[PDB]
Amino acid sequence: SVLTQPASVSGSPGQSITISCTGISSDVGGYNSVSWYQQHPGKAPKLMIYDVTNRPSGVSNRFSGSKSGNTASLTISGLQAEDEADYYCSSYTSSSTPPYVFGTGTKVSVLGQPKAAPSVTLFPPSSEELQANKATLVCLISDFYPGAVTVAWKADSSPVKAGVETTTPSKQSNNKYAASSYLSLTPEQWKSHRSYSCQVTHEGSTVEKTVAPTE
Amino acid sequence: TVLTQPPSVSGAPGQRVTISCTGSNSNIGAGYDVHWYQQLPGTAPKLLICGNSNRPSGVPDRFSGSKSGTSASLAITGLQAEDEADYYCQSYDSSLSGPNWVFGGGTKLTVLGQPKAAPSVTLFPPSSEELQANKATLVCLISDFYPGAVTVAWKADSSPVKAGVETTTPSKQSNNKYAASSYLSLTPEQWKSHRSYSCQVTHEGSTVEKTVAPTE
Amino acid sequence: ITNLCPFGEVFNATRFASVYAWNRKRISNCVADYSVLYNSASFSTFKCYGVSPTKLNDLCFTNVYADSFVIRGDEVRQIAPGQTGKIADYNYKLPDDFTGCVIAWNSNNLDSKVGGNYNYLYRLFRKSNLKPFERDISTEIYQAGSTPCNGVEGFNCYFPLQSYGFQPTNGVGYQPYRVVVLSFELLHAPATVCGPK
Amino acid sequence: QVRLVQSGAEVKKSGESLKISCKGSGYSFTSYWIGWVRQMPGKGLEWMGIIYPGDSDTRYSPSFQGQVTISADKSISTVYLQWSSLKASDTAMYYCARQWSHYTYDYYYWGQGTLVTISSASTKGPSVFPLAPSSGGTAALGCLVKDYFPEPVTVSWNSGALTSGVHTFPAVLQSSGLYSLSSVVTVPSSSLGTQTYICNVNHKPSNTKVDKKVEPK
Amino acid sequence: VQLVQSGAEVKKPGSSVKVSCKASGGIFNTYTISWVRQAPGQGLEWMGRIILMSGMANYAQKIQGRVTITADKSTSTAYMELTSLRSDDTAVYYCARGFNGNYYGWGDDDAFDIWGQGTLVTVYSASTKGPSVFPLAPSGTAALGCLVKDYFPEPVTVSWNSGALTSGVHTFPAVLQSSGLYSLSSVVTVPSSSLGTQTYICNVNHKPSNTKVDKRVEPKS
Ligand SMILES: *[C@@H]1O[C@H](CO)[C@@H](O)[C@H](O)[C@H]1NC(C)=O
Repeated sequence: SVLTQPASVSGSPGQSITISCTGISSDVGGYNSVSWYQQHPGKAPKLMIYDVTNRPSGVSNRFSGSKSGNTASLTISGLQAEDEADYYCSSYTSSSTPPYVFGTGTKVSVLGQPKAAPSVTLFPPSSEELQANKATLVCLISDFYPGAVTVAWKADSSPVKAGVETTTPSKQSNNKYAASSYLSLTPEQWKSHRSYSCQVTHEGSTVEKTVAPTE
Repeated sequence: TVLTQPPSVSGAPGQRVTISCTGSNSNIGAGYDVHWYQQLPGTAPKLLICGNSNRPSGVPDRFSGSKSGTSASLAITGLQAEDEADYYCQSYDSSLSGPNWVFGGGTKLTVLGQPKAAPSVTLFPPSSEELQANKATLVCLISDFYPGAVTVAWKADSSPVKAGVETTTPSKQSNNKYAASSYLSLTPEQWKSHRSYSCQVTHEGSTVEKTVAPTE
Repeated sequence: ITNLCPFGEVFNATRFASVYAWNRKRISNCVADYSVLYNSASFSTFKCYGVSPTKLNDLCFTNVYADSFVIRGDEVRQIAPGQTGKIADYNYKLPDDFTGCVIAWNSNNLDSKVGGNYNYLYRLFRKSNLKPFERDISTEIYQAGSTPCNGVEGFNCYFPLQSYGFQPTNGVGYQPYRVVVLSFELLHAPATVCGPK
Repeated sequence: QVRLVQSGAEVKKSGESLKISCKGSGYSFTSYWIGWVRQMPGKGLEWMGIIYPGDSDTRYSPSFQGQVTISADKSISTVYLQWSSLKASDTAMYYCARQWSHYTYDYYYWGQGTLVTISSASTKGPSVFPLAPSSGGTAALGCLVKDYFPEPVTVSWNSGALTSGVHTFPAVLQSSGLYSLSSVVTVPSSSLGTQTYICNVNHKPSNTKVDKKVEPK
Repeated sequence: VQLVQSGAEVKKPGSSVKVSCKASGGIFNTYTISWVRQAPGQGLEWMGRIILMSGMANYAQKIQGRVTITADKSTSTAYMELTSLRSDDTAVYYCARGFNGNYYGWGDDDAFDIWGQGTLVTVYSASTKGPSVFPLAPSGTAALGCLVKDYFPEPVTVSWNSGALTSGVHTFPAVLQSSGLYSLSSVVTVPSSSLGTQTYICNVNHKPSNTKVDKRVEPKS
């Protein structure tokens, strides 16, 4: 129906990581298959695991597949630099609509340097902007390694979805990563709520900055 | 079981002839491949056409086969001396309780080396002497024809008779035309119980029928 | 691998499927003795494509797929690439690039009974031809006419399946044949099914 | 050997027609389903739908059903992807792909991909807004460079006298098709009421220059 | 790829003959052997097929119980044993292998691509039978003749009036009846005015049976 993977995983050269994959249905009445794909930037996905466990020729060992009920799992053993890519879960069911589904995707980072936690700066809309009948909350994120973050916004306490523009991480000169996330609101929305919140997730660690309309 | 070919086909050098192969819904009609074979005088058969229309290597371009419904057909364009032979069609048959591979009767193909000559037919009824010996033969004598391929059909009144018929393969006379003969065996009691008997001779699409009667 | 391929399970099944609902048996991680097949005096038909019966025991494959069913004798020719007919169109279609062997044997003494055996079915009507290895088991009333059927049998509204009615006195083309299609798969991956090394 | 070759990269505008192609060699083109996959920038893979080119039979994903057309041409071994009116949200990389075998259903064969970039907006100069600092120690102030097209912008501070502590973030490409960008500078807190901080935004394509002073709250 | 058959056979009726056929090249494309027979001046008749790998044999309805076909997978040789021989078993016996350019193996659509040279089998009875001779009476010129009926073996010689009559004599080549016996006709064209004034005798000699007939052919009344 929909296959869920973790947004990102990471390890250093030599370590073993495991990407999970959840929400796989099946039909014994027709054919089925669970596959894993690996995609390097700007390139077509390469099949890494077919038929749940089976591995093509030319695809290294180290990679192995498995399944538990509704959860598939990929394990890259003895991580190498060339392993840094996006990995996709995939299911086929001949009698499903759709037949083919790709998973949500996982970025694998192979740490070339020590892990570095992000610094988050949150800016409210300027009163100068509120005069122009617009409002933008600016959330700037810098000095993180490796370059993988999720940014979720919160109004009062419950999440916002619409009016959220977020950049993809980009390497700084120091080799850590920078990203930004903008939340658009009406000055009406801004002034009415108690506070808005920018929440950054990096390496299973969460940083939450909050700004309030009344100052 | 048999496939139905014409017994004889003729053509002049350079012409195009066809040979038809007729079957039923147990063979061609079922969709079974038809194969064609070429047998020169004193030699073994040669695969000429396999699978309806496909040619083996070393078979001239001018041979071609086609299949349609319950019928197959072989076509020879610009025929020459080398083409004078017997041609057999062949397929599979699934009528009986076991596998069955089935040939046509064969078609004699004459390359015309000489102008056509129509046959002379003489029909003799049974003699009294033979009737007294409690037998009866009708004698049909066919001569001076070319090409050397003829077919003979006997009739009792209107009705065809296929039983008790013996016919020769034609053979060259000294004059280069051909002679053949056909005999119909009857009981004296069969002879007596029809108004007449006919020998009907077919040669290159033309027919001579001579008739004899007991009561004359 | 000492594992011997379970051909017995397929060829000697006792129960065989109707053509429309043809069975598939995956064959992996064993050594295949194709000798057991081609030596048997049962098989009136053994057509191999892109491969040779002699060559079989000296060949390696990723997987093998055994599809089995029952048909009329006259229909054995249709279990082949690039064919047409009620079976190749509506029941069981091989692809143009098929790699494998089609093996058939007469099963009159098993699948026929006096009065006719009406168990084995085939699809007589379909809106369109099957794609290769497609398997249609639905029994939607077929609209032959201009009137919608609404799942009711009647005039121009036919049940899509027909019985063979195999009786033992029929000619061979109307006698039952058991058919096993062996598909030989060859992926850029290690082979799991090989002949005796 | 099986190969899928796709047409070159396309750069279009909202409202235009587009037909991208995928030509297959090395196998019986009419005997196998072909699939289209969409990848929007920085996002995941989506299965669009399949066509059987020997027949032109199609199955669409419910998501793409009625928003794209998949078509075939037996004779030239080509399979197409067709739009009537491109949205900006159609910006993506598109892949044609094929099963491994008649028996292995996993997409082992892939095209190289065709990049489709739909530009929506015309040349517009940005608005610039001050990001005021709060309150020994440092304070962060900056400039919001909002809604411009196309790239790039030039941000400097105090006409370029200030460079250390400066961080101009790469620009977000918004759904409206317009670009936004931020520039922060980190300064001592003992400066806020002394040193004026002005950011100099320059948009060469538009030919717009904005100087925005950033004052303590 | 050669098919080499064993030499010609001369057998007596009710006997047995085992003809041979060896392949030369390989089994790499030779899976079935079929036997096809041809009686002199006749068509071809499929007799049986053997599947070389399995030794399963299938026979024509006509010869069921009189034929067995065996094969020797080691020598690539197939055999055809025909028991309880008859006169009409006289024929050329051809072996041939099944072929089809669509698949490797065997099927119903197999054409015979390679043929043996052939084995002629002659079922010879050293018997004799003398002809019965009957007058073919006439109704310008008139045709009259002799019917020479049911003799064996060849030949008979015919003359008219001890050889005094040569002009317009046609002795037709004999017919081989399915009974194995021969029948022959000799006709002569003579003047109508000479009938009932010229006696017409035809002289049939059949040396094999030590029979001579001088047959008087008179106009019917
Ligand atoms: C089926 O049984 C027969 C006889 O018992 C045997 O020869 C054959 O090997 C069996 N089938 C297979 C292919 O195992």
